[PDB]
Amino acid sequence: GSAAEVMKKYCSTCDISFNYVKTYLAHKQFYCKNKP
Ligand SMILES: [Zn+2]
Repeated sequence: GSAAEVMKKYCSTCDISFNYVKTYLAHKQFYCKNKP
């Protein structure tokens, strides 16, 4: 068994998911609340 576990469509820090990858992109861009 490989310990891959993929999930590039869910911002754990925000606690949300996005079916569309484009959403996750635009999210981490300037939509995410991951302020410095
Ligand atoms: Zn986020």
